[PDB]
Amino acid sequence: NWKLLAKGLLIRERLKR
Amino acid sequence: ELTEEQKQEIREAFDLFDADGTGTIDVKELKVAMRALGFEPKKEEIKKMISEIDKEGTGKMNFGDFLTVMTQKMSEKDTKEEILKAFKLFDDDETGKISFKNLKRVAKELGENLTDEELQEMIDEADRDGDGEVSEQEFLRIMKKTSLY
Ligand SMILES: [Ca+2]
Ligand SMILES: [Ca+2]
Repeated sequence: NWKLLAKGLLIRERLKR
Repeated sequence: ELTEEQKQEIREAFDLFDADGTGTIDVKELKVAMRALGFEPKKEEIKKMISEIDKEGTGKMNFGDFLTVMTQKMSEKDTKEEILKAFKLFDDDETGKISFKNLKRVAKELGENLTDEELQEMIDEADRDGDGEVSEQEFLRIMKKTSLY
């Protein structure tokens, strides 16, 4: 849902940098 | 997660409004108190909070009650910022709204496999003002009402 996708993007970004 | 230099700041802020050390401040200095603290509250939010805070219409609040409200508001501000940070990751073309295009690109990058029909269902469900895309307020509203943050 919105929250999984948002959480996904947030993790993906706190990890990359 | 509260801290010490931040607990001590809240105390400072509180004392600005209690120069005579009666141990309370007037519920009316809330907005100014929140601003000194870095917040940018709006009328409705102040109306709402003075009403949560002064449930027994004394017009006054003590330090524990002030500390609460400010800890709570610091947590909400952190949440908002994080929601806003994710807003920007969906709206990567920066049109300031999240489109169907943005959302589909996000699902794919994250390895989902929704149909346009499900993708559209997620827009409609988020799109309250009916302009066919999702504003920040809509996105904030949509997080506000899901599983957990
Ligand atoms: Ca966009
Ligand atoms: Ca909308």
